[PDB]
Amino acid sequence: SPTATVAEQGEDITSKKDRGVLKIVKRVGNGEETPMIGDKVYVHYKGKLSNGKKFDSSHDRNEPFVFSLGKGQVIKAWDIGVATMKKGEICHLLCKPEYAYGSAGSLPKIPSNATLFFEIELLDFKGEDLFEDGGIIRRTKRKGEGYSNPNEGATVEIHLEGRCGGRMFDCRDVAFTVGEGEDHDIPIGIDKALEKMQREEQCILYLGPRYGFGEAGKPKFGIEPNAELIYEVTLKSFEKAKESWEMDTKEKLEQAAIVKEKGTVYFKGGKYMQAVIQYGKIVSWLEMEYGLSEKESKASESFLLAAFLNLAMCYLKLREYTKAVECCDKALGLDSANEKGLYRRGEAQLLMNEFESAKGDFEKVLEVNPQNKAARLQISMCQKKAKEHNERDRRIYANMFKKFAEQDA
Amino acid sequence: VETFAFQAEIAQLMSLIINTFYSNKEIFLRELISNSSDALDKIRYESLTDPSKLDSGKELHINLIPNKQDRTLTIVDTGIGMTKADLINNLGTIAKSGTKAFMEALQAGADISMIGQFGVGFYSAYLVAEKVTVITKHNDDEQYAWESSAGGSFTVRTDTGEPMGRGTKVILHLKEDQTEYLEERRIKEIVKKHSQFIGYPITLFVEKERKEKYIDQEELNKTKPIWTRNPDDITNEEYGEFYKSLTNDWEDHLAVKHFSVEGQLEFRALLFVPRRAPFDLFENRKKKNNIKLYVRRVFIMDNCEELIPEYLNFIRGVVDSEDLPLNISREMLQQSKILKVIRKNLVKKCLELFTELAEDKENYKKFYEQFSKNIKLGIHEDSQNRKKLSELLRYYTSASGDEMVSLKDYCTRMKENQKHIYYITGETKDQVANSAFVERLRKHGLEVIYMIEPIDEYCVQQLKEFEGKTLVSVTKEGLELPEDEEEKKKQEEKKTKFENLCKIMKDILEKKVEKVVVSNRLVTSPCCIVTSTYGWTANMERIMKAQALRDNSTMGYMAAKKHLEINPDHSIIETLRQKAEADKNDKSVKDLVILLYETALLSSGFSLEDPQTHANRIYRMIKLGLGI
Amino acid sequence: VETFAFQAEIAQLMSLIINTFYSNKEIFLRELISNSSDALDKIRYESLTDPSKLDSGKELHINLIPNKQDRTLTIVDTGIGMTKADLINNLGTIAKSGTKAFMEALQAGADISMIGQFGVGFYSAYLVAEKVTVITKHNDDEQYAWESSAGGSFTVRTDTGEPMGRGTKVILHLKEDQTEYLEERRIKEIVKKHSQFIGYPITLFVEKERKEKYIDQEELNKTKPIWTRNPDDITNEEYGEFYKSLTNDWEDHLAVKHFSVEGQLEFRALLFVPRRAPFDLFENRKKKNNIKLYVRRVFIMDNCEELIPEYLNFIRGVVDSEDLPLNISREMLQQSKILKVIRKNLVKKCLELFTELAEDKENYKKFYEQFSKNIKLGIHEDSQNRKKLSELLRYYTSASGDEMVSLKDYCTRMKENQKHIYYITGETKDQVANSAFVERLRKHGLEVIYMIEPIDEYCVQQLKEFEGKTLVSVTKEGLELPEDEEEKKKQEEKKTKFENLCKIMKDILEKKVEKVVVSNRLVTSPCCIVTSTYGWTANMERIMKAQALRDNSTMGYMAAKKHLEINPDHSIIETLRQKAEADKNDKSVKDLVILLYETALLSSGFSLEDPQTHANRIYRMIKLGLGI
Amino acid sequence: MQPASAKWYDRRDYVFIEFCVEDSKDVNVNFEKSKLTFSCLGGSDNFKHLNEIDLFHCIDPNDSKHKRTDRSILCCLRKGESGQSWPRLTKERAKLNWLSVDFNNWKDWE
Ligand SMILES: Nc1ncnc2c1ncn2[C@@H]1O[C@H](COP(=O)(O)OP(=O)(O)NP(=O)(O)O)[C@@H](O)[C@H]1O
Ligand SMILES: Nc1ncnc2c1ncn2[C@@H]1O[C@H](COP(=O)(O)OP(=O)(O)NP(=O)(O)O)[C@@H](O)[C@H]1O
Repeated sequence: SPTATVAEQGEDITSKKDRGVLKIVKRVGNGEETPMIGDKVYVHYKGKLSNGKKFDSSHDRNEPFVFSLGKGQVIKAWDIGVATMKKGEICHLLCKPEYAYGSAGSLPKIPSNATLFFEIELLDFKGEDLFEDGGIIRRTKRKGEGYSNPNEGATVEIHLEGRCGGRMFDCRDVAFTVGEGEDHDIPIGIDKALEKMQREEQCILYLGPRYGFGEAGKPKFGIEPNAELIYEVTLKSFEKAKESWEMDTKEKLEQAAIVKEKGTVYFKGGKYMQAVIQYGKIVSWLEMEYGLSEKESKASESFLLAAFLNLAMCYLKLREYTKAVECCDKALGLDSANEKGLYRRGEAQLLMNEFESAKGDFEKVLEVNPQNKAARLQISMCQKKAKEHNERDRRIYANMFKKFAEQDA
Repeated sequence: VETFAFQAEIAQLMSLIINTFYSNKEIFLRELISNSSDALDKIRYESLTDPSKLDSGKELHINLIPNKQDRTLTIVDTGIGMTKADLINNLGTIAKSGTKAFMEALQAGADISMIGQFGVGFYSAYLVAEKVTVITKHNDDEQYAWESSAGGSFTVRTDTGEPMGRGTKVILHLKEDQTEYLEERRIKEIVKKHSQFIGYPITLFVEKERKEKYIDQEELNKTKPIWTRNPDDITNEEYGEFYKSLTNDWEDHLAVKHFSVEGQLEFRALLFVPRRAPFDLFENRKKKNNIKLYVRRVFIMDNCEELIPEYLNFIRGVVDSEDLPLNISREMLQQSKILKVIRKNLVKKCLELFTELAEDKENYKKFYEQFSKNIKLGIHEDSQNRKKLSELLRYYTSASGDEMVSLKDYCTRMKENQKHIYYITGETKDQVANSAFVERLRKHGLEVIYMIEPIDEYCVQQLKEFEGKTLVSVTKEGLELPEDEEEKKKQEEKKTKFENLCKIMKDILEKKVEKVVVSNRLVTSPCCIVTSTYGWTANMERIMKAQALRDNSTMGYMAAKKHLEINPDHSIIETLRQKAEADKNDKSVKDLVILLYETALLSSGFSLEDPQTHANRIYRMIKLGLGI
Repeated sequence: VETFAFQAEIAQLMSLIINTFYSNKEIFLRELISNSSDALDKIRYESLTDPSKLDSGKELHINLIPNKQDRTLTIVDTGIGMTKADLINNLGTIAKSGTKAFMEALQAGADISMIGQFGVGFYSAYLVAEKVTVITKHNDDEQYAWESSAGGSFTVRTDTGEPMGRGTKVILHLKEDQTEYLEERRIKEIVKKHSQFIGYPITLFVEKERKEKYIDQEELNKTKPIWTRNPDDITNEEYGEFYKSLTNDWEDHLAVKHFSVEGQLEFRALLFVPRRAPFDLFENRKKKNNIKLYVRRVFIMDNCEELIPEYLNFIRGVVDSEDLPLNISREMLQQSKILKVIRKNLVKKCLELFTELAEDKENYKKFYEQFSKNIKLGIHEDSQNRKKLSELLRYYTSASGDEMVSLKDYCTRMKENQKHIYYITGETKDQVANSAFVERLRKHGLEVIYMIEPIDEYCVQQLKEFEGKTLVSVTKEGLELPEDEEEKKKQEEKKTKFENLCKIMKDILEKKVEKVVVSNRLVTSPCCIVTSTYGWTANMERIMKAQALRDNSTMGYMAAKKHLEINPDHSIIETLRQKAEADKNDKSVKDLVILLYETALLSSGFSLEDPQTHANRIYRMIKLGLGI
Repeated sequence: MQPASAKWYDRRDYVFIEFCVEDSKDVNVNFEKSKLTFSCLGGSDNFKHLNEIDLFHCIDPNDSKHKRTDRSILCCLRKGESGQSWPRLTKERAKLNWLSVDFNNWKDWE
C-alpha cells in the first residue's frame, strides 16, 4: 500500500519543513535541477484519499498533468510534489489537509480537511520564455508582490549577479532607470525582463545575444557588443513605470517627446539598440492605453507612429528586417496612408527580398506623394530584384530534365 | 364434472415477489415513496369536497428518517392512512390494491391519477427489510401497527405509541447486509433518480450538526415537473431553471420543444437542445441516449436506444405518460411497439424544433457549430427524414464570405444554365478553396459548396439530390459544366490535338491511373487526379483507410479508379506535347510525366504509394538549385 | 395483537401473470415445452428404479400439433402426466410448483435437473390462448381433462376420450388474432431460438404433404447440447458439427474451449473461434456479442454486453449453468455480480485459448490475419490483460521480411546494448520500411517493428513496455540509439557546426516547426519531420483527423509539435549551411528551406497545410527546368 | 351500479373492447349507430355492472358482435368508416377512470 505508506515516510519537500508533503522515491530522476516558479511541468499522477476513494489521474489518460509553479494547478502538495522531482523520478506522495484544500473540499469525492495520497512520476519541464522567441528564459526562485511591474521609465533597486557565457564577473546591488542600462552597467535583457518582475521576486535569467550590453559591451569585464549572458536578479524595490490604469497618456507623451529625441541621439550615435529601447518604450507606454478622449487618442497614436517609424530605421540598421516590418505593420495600423510608414515597409520587405510585397507599398507611397523619388527608385529596385532572381533561377535550372536524362547511366 | 377456483401458494408467491420480480434492490424506496404519493393524493382528493378531512393535519408531505443505531429506515407521510379493514385487506392480500379500487369508483371529471395498480409494490420492502412495521392512522378508525417478516403471516395491533393524527409510518428494520440504504448519500441518489418529480415534498432527516440536533434536508424534490403545465403559459426562464434541475448543468438550454400527443398513446414531452455538445457525445457508448421516460411522474427508464435514433442522442429530455403498460418490475416498459410510436413523434417534433430554430439565424449558428455532426449523421442513418434534414444543412461556399449557407440559398443564387449543385470535399477549407478542381468553376462564376468534415463524405452518399438539382462532386470524372458551343468545339479540337500525348502518358503511368484525358475543369494547374464515379473519392479513400475497425476486403474494390486530367493550355503541357511528338520513349518525358502524376496525387489529396521515391526527385531538383 | 395469514386476490394475481410478467408472447411455447421436458425427466427418473413405470409407453417425446381449422396449438407430451389431485394442486394453485416439490423429494445424489421452479410458467399459455384444455393420464390414475379461460376458476373431469396411455396433451385454443403461432415458420423460429437444446425429441406435425396426412417435421432439435459431456469424450469433428449446428456456418471452428467451472457459480461453456471474421463483425453495432446464456439447457439471453468485452465479440459460444438466479420472465438474470464472475472466467480462458493456439503457428496465422484487430483493440480497452494480450501480437519487422513475428522474437534478437523496442507506424509496409526515420537503425543492424493498421496507433498508447523494454517510436524526438562515445562526440561537434543553420531555418519555417535540430536517426535523407515525445505521431494525427464523430477542437489540443531534424552529412545540408551563413535573407535559401520542409512533411507521413501552394513550386521548377 | 373495468384497442375495420368481468353472468350488449351499452352481473358477488359508451365515431350494429368467456366479455364494433383512426373510444374528451388501452394487442395499424 504505497499511498498508505507515504502517510509517515519520505523526504520532507515542503517550503515550511512542516512534514505536510512527503515523497518516497522509488527511482531517482536525471539532472540536479528540480522545477522552479513559472516553469511548465509535466507529471504522471494516480491518486487516493483518506475516505478510501479515488482522486484524479493523468496516468489513466496516458498524458501528464501540466503545472505552472507559484500559480499552481489544483493541490498545493501537487505543486510542492512537482517542484521537488528530477526528470524520470518515480515516487509516492503525501498531501496533509493544509496542503490539500483546508476546509474547502474538492470534486469528485474529497471531504473538508481530507488527506490525499498518490503514486507519481515526473516526465519533463520547460522554463518561462519571456517573449516566446528564445530572447530571454526566466526561472523563478521566489515569487514577489505586486500587480504592476517596473517596465522602461521606472527607477528600480535590484541585486544583480552577472555571467558572461556562464563566467561570473559582477555580484552587487545596482539602482537604475529602466531602458538605459549600458549607461548603468546593466544588459538590455535586464531592462526587458524587469517588465515582468514583482517586489522581492528572486529569479535566474538567461539572456540571448540581442539582450547583452548592446553596441557598448563591457570591456572592464571582457564582454563584447551583443554578448549572450546569464543572471541572478532580486527586484528589491521600485518607482513603477506607470501602466494605462495607473497614469494618463499625457504624462507618457511628454516623456515620449523627450525619449524620441534621446532615441534619435542614440541612433545618430550608432547605439541602435539604445534607440530601439527609446522608441520601443514609447511603443510599450502608448499602445497599452484605453479610456482616452479623441484628442488624447490622436496624440497617443501620433507618438506611437513616430516611434514605429524610427524603430523601423533602427531595426533596418541592426539588419533585423523582420522587426523593422513588424514596426511598419503598426505604423500602417495607426495610419494606413502614412508616407514614411508605407516606404519603410517597402524597404524592410525588399531588403528581405520579397519584392512583390515591397512594390505593393511603394506604389501606395506614390498615391500619397507622387513626387517621392525614393519610392520610384525602390520600385525599379523591386523589378531589378525580380528580373535578376528569375534570370539567376533560369541560369541554374535550365535544361535540368535533359541533364538528368544524360546523367542516368 | 367438478369446478374449482384457482388458489395461490402464499409462501412461494411472496418468495417470487421478493426474489424474482425486481432486479435492483434500490427500487424499494421508489415503491414506498409511490405508495406515500398515492396515500397523499387520496386525502388531497377527498378533502376537495370536505376540508374537515384535513382536521387531523394539513401539511401533505413525505419524510425519510434513516436511524443508523436502530439499523432502521423509516418512511412517513401525512396521506389518508388505513383503517383496520384496509390494513388486513390491502397489506394482508397479495395483488389487492386499494389505489386501483379507489380510482374505479371515481367520475371522469376527477383531477387525480395515482401510481399504484398491481397490488405488489409494498412487498418490495422485503428486498432490504428483515421485518416491516406499518404504523397507520385513518380519520375513521384508531391508530394501528401492522407488522411482519413476510413469513406467511402478519400481525395487526392497536397502537398505544406516538399519536400521528392522520397518515402512515412505514418502518423498515433493515438486513445487516443492506445498511447502505441508511447512508444519506445513497438515499439522495435513489430518491433523486427514481422519484424527484413526485408532486409532494420528500424531506430527508440527516444527522446532528458537528448545534442543530438533527438537520433535515428540506426537499429531495426541490423542483417541479413543469412539462405537466400548458406550453403557452411556461416562460423560457422557467424552462431554463428546469433544464438545470433536470441535468445538473450550470448552463441554459439553446432551444426547447414542449408538446403533447393525443390518441391511443397519450404523452407529454420536453426536448431540450443543450447550449454545448457534451465532450463525449459520440464517444460515450454507455450513455447511449439522453431521454428519460416517466409514467405518472415516476421514472421508468432512460438509456433505451429505441426512444430516439442515435443522431438525436444530444437532446436532453423527458417523456411522461398516463397509461402505458409497465413490466411487473416497473424497471421497464412492456409493449415495445409503443417505443416506435414514441420515436416517430419525438423525431417529428425535433425536426419542427430545428425548423423553427432555423428562423432564428443567430441561435441557429450556435446550434449548427456543435450539432452539424448530428444533422449529417441523420442524413446518413435516417432515410425518412433525409428531405427535412437536408434543409437544416449549412455549408461554406465559393460565393460565401467565410459564412455558412443552406442548399436553398445556393438554389437562390444558381445561374439558370445550371442543373446541378457543385460540391467539393477535402481536409481543410483552404485545401479545398485553393484546390485545382474549382479553377474553371471560379472562371465561369459558378458557386461551389465546400464540405470539409470527415462526416460530410458519408452525408453526400445519401444526399444525391436537393430540389430536383443533382448534388455533383467536382472531384469525379467528366464534370458537366454549362459550356457554350464555341467552348464545346474548342474542347473537341483540344481532345483531338492532344490524343497522341494522352496515349503516351497512359503508357508511362499504366496501372497507376485507369486513363489520361483532356480537361474541361482546369485553368492554371497543368493536371489533376479525379476518380471514376462508382467508388470512393480521393477524400473518402483517405477516411476509409483511417477507420481502425473497418475490414480491408472492401477497400480492395471500393477504392475508385484514378483518372489523370490534363489542362490543354498549360505551358508545361504544350511543351510536354512538343517533347512527346518528338520522341515517345524520351527519358526526360518518362521522369517528367511520373513527376506530374505524383504532384497531381498530392494536389488531388491522395497519398503517394511511396513518398520517399517522390522526395528523391525534389532532393535532385534541390541539388541543382543549390549547385551540387 | 391479532395474527393473520397473508392471502392473494386471485383475479388480480392471474392478471399480473398474463399482462405484466412476460413482455414477449412467444415464450408461451418455451414454457409448455419446459413443463413437458420436466414431465419427461420425472417419468425417466421413476423408470430408473422401477422400469414398469414405462409399461404404459416407452418413448419419451414432445409433439407440437398445430391445427389451423380448430385454431388450436396442441402440445403432446409422453412424460409422467398428472393424477386428479395433481391437476387440482399444480395447475389449480398459482405459484405451487410440482416440479420443485418432486426435485426436493429426491435424494441429493440424484443425477437429474429440471427447468421449473416458480410455479407460474403454465399460466403463460394465456398470453396466446383464449382457452386451455389439459388432457392427461398418470400410471396410478384415470384420464382427466382440466379446462379454463383463466377465469378465476377451472373444471376437472374424467375425460374418457381416446386413451393417452400416460402423459399430457395441452390444447391451446388461440385468440382471434394470435394465429401466427400456428405457422410452421413461426414455430421453427421459437423452438430453434428458445428450446433447441431440450434433452428430448421435439417433433412438429403440420398441415399435409401435397403423400402423408401431415408433415412429420421429425425433429426441431436434431443437435444435442455437446457442452454437457466431458472435454475428453469429444473429438474435433463433433465440436465442428456442433459449431455448424449452433451458427449455420459451413466451415469448422478454428479453435475451441470447453470449460468446467466449479464453486458458488457453477457453469460450463463452449467458446468457438470462427474460421473467419464476420463480414459485419465491428460494423453490426446491434450485435454486441455472439454468446448465448442457457440455464438447465433452456435459453435465457443472448447479446448481453456484460458476458464478454466487445473486443471478444467474434467468439460464437454457449454458456450453460444449473444454479443462476432468473428474473420472473426468465429472459434475464437478477444479479449483475453473476455476469461479472462469468465474464472473468470467459475472458481468462479465452486468453488461455489464444495462448494454446499461438503454439500452432499455421493455425495462429489463420487466426491473426482476421482477428488481429481484436487483440489490438483488446490492449487498448482491457487494462488487466495487456500483460497477456501483448504475447499474442504478431507484426512485420525490418529483419523478418514478409513473415510475422512476436515481441518475444524481437526480444530474442535484440542487441545487448538495446534497452528499447524500436517501432514505426504508417499507411503501408513499404512506406515505413523505405522511410527516412529508419535509416541509421537499419545501418546499426537494429530491428524496427512495422505497425500498419490504424488500430495499432491506439494499441501503442497503452502498450508502453514489454518484458521491461520500452517501446519507442522511431518517428519521435530524442531517439536514443545505442552508439559509441566517439559517435556521441561527433554528434555534439556536428550540433556545434550547424547551430547557425538550425537557427536560420527556424526563422524561415516560423510557426511551422517548434525546433530545427541536428540528428542521428538519418543517414541518406537530408531531413525529416519528427514529433515531440508527448504529442500525436504523424500517423496518429492523420487517423484522428479522419474520425468523423469526434469533436476536433476537444481532441486537437495535442496535435503534433513538429520538429525538423537535419542530417549533417547530406550534401544539400552542408551546402545550405554555407549559403545561410553567407546571407540569412538569400531568396534561394528562403525558397529551398521551405521546399525541404514541404518535402519532409510528405516523406514523414503528414499532409500539407495547402497542397496547391506546394504544387505551384514544383510547376515553377518544371517551367524553369524546361526553359518556359 | 358501477361501470365494469374495460381494456380497448382498434384495427382498420374494427374497434375492440374487453370488459374484465371474470365468471360473468346475465351479460347483455346493445349496439346502435353512435352508442354501445353493456351490462352484466359480476361472477364473484353478483354486483351489477353498467357501461354506457357514446362512441367517438359511427359503427355498424349489423357487423358488430360480442362474446362471453369465464374470464371476460369481448365486444367487436364495426367502424362506420374503415380506415378511421380512433384517438379515444368516446365522442367526449372524458377521462373514464375504468377505461384504458389494451397494450397486449394494440398496434399502430394505420
Ligand atoms: N402509505 C400508505 N398510505 C395509505 N395507503 C397505503 C399506503 N401504503 C400502502 N397503502 C395501501 O396498500 C395498497 C397496496 O399497496 P402496494 O402493495 O404498495 O401496491 P399498490 O401501490 O397499491 N400498486 P403498485 O405500487 O403498482 O404495486 C395500496 O393500494 C393502498 O391501499
Ligand atoms: N405436461 C405436464 N406433464 C406433467 N406435469 C405437468 C405438465 N405441465 C405442468 N405440470 C405440472 O404443473 C406444475 C406447475 O407448472 P407450471 O405452472 O408450468 O410451473 P413450473 O413448471 O412448475 N415452474 P416454472 O416453469 O418455473 O414456472 C409443474 O411443476 C408440474 O407438476
